[PDB]
Amino acid sequence: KLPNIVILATGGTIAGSAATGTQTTGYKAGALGVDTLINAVPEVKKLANVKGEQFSNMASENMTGDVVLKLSQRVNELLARDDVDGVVITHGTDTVEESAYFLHLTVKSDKPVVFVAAMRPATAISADGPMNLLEAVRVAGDKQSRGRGVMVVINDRIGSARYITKTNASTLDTFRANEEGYLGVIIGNRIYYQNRIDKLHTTRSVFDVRGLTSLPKVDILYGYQDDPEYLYDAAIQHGVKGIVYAGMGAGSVSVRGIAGMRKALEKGVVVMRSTRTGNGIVPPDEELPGLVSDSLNPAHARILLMLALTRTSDPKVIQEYFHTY
Amino acid sequence: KLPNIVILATGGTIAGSAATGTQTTGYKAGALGVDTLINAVPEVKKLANVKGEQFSNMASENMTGDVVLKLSQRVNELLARDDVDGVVITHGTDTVEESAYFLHLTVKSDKPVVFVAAMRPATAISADGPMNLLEAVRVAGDKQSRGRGVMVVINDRIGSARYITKTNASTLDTFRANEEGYLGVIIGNRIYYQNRIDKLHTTRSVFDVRGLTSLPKVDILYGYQDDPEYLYDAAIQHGVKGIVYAGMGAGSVSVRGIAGMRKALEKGVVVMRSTRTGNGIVPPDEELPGLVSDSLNPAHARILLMLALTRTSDPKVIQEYFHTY
Amino acid sequence: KLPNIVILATGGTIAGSAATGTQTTGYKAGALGVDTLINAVPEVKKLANVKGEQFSNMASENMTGDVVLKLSQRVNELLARDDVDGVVITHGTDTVEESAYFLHLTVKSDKPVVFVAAMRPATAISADGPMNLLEAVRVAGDKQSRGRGVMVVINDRIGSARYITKTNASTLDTFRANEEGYLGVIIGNRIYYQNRIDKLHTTRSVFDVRGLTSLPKVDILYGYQDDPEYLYDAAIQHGVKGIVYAGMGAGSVSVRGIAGMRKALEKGVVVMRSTRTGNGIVPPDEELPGLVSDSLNPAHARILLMLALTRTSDPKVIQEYFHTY
Amino acid sequence: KLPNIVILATGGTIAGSAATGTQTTGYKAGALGVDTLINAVPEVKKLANVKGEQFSNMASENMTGDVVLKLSQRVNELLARDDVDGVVITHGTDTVEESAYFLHLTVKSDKPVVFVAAMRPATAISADGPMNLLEAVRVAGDKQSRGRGVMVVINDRIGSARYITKTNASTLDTFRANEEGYLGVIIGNRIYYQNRIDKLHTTRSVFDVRGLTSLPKVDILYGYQDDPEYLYDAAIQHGVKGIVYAGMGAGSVSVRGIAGMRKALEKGVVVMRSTRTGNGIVPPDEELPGLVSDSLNPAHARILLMLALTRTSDPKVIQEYFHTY
Repeated sequence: KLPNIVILATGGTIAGSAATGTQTTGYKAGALGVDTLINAVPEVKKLANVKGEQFSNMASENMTGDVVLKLSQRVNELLARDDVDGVVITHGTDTVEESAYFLHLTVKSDKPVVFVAAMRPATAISADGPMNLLEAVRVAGDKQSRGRGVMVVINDRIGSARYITKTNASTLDTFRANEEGYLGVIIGNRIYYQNRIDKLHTTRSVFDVRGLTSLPKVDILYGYQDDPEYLYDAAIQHGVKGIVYAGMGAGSVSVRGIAGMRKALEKGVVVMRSTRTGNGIVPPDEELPGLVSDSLNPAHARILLMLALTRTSDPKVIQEYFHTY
Repeated sequence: KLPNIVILATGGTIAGSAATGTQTTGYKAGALGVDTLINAVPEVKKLANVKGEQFSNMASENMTGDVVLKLSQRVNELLARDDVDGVVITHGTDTVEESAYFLHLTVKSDKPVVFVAAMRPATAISADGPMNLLEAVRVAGDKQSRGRGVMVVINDRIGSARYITKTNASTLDTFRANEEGYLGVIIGNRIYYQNRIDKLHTTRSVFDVRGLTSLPKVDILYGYQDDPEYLYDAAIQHGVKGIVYAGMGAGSVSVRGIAGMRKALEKGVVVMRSTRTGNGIVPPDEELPGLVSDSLNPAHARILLMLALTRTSDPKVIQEYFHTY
Repeated sequence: KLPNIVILATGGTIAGSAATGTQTTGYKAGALGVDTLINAVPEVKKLANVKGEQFSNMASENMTGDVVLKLSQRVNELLARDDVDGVVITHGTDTVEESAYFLHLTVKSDKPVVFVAAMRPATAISADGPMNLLEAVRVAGDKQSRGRGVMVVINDRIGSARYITKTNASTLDTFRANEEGYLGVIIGNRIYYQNRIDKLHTTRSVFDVRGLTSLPKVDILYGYQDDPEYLYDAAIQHGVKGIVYAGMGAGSVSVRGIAGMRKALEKGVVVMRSTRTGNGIVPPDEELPGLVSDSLNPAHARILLMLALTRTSDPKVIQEYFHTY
Repeated sequence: KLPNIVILATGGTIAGSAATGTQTTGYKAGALGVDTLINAVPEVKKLANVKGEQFSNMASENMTGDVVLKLSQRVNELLARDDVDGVVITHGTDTVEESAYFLHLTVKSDKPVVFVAAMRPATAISADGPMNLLEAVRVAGDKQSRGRGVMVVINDRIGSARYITKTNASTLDTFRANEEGYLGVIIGNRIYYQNRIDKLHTTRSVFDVRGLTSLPKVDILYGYQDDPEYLYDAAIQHGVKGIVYAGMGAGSVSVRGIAGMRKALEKGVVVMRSTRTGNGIVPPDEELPGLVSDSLNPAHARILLMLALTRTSDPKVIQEYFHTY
């Protein structure tokens, strides 16, 4: 009795095409339909009773929070059904970490939710998408995969949505969680589970988004030498509810950034200090403005802050979410 | 006879002094004088005849291009002297990669220039700065260190300014070049040189800023889901000469970012597409606006773009610099 | 109020003294007593009521299974007391992964057991041992630390005994688990727990060795081009019960190694195929002789095989241990 | 007008075949002929005028020094011809680091020598070998690739034979040089050169192995708790000329290992202390027996020690080879 798996397609390079097999840059993402992906790796049909559903077909640099919200709602609907055992979501690599972390916080099920992506288009020589998709279906259909939070499967690895990130612009092995590792790996058609994330997610999460149609506006500002105050002013003037700061080092702030953050706080904007570095802990520091992002990178911090702002604007409550989610 | 090494101090956590040995976060960077750093490691007198000079005493999140330019000019003056064999620059960790890469491009000497920094303040239990400084003096004084480009020495490693970056907010081992490795290591009081960088630098660089007192203004804008067009408008309106884009994946651009970039281009602003990921190549793509950053991360790309704009506004010339520096 | 923590000292570089602060590669491991370690970082007394006990004082390349057996027995006796909340074990770095994984399998308590070590001797400039010890006491005394399996704390990281390994001969940051990450990190005097290991250990382990005064003999043989049959013959002749093979790639075997493994199997030895590579899965392959090590590296595989052989010689039972511990 | 490249085939998983696309473990390495590999990627004919030559067809765990000698001799012959611009050598992954380093030391040419391999067989879903082979031909035919030492090309990366190693049993991204990085990368059909290795190789090497048909015998012994003296005795009795020790930590030796090494030294065996850890420097230590391996891992140390012994048994000369090659 095969597991029943929905393959929910959103686009991405995994569905991308170019004229020739040697073109691995500058191709069209989000060009092929979900059934074409399935039928390119028909071994998936040995692992599961699969059903393709075309949710969207875009390059992931164009994925937007209002669309991710709809995606989360659709996945929750699917997983409430007795005839669905898990869902695989085909997505672009550029922003999978954002979409996956959003669903990690908002899907109220222990059934597997497995994002899958590809760094080479479907037409490329040695395209990675076929094996990635096979692995993702294997993970989604395995009873041992339940209760693990949302996963991102690619290049034989299983990453937690909370930790995994695209670390390299262009390589197949780009998805890594340097300090936290992988939840598991898939080698020789077998899953090896290594870790369970020690954070709240899915069925233990407070972030209910049923019925919503919009999310709080959050922008991300970079930290660097000579960083300007005017970008703070511009964000404030355009109505942001939060600013995530991709800070120098451990969320450190220049005199110009401090002035911009104090203006934001005066206007009721929540300021969250993360890091541009790529990894590690931004620790509390009562001498600096704003909250701190724990080990969340800027992209992830923005997603959690948007969701936090659906429930509260209390900085103490938001800070505790950042230490527990 | 021993080498003659100038220790040119700019501040940083290496010169920071907290109230207790356990405080490693929330201390004051840039408090101790250069001679106090030297006198904490009097072993240095066995490696070199050292002289301290106090250039500045600031936390590196406050280092600015106008000041970095002065630092480069002062180092050029020092290295023009026959009685100086190399220079060690004590600096904060947060923006050492920016200052070091600027000097890498503008120092007109083959004599060693070694930036050194610390992740723990000088007061801390197991502070790293004492050993880092001893290692940096050993590197700067070794004849085999000549002609290597500017170096960053910390935690037993020798990094090229072009590749090294602070990858972790808070750990001792934060400086890494994941794809390019270290130029060398220092183990057991001995230097092991591994690589020479295959890029132009120092005495083979066209960038000369000895007749300047400031650099062209360049800002950095992040890429993420829902990234706003208005931050492009704000940069344009505040007189930027260049914009570096810390892009999704391989410099990929949303419909909003493309509209922003096209406005910038129409105003004569140079747009340079880098990556937020942390590593790897942004490849050319004629269907997208702007130039591409090769393997330069956003912080490094901004430094090179500022220097490029002192010489040309021809995008073909600038693009070639980004492939060769 | 404060937790009661026993510091059980075995030796190591953390207890080493050299003649100068620059000696980092020629000093003596296992020279200072436990109260000298404690009184050198007296800040531990603010985290715990600490009591030092001198178990041994040796360099860890000389640690032996018979002594590890006694260490495990003593830790079990300490943790059986109601007045002991946790134990920190000071140990050498070279074989901490072996001792720690043994206790991970044999300690019948959920109270924390934290191994700590140092890469520089106690006399070194920027010695790492003081901070590592302070961190280890913090981890051992935190209620959140219970039930995590045995831990190795060093360089601000908390590694599981099952995954952590010494990856570099000589650096402070040598302990890593590349594919599995860290259980947690210690930054700014705060613990950040990231993962729980998804394997059996401690109170859920079958490997009780209380009462033993000896262990099964298990040797490790390397795989390489031209590897010889005669080392298998020698091991058999000297009474091994098991051989761990540090194999080429995924436990792959030359014609000579296969001949040696077949002789061992003929002579009643259990053969376990691991990998020399450093990481990853050795998958089943029924066209090759012997068992497979899953993601256990050679040093860890030897420990598990030795303990397995106190309970069984059944290959199916042993193979399932390797997939679950 | 195109470069002339010989594809010299030796076997490996790149030439492997299985009965289904999902079998990625347990397959037959060295099953397919070189022209089958070429014909799978006729795109190569746009990069180069290629000619296949079948040297051998074996799994690389079975590659032996006598055969590597013949490989080096053949490559030297090919590169002496005006009508050969470079050579691509198809090889198994398990021991490519050994064969490649041997040729790095013995091929007296600046023309590119590029080893290529695959982690999945040619029949696998998302097999890596087609793109790896195209990339290797691109590298071998580019003028910019001359004088770089022997290279290993796989997974978009260009590794030096002296630094690259198989770090994972089973993943596509297994070849890494953690401390030294890659010489270059291949992205979007373009080569990005990053580093030149700062070591002696190829045209500057003293290791002349013309007329030789065999090499001095060198075995590798592991270091671990309870390591036995009798394996040294066995190696001595079997006539080894060298022993490479894959030591605990920084080549550290137990009381038993010391006794074994002193027996070996008394019989005129050269003892070379490397590390089992995976990375880094084994520093000199006059209180321990034998020589030290610098940053060479055990597999590379054995290759260099064998070749060293074709010139001398003087331990000070051999030590200097280990610091310079």
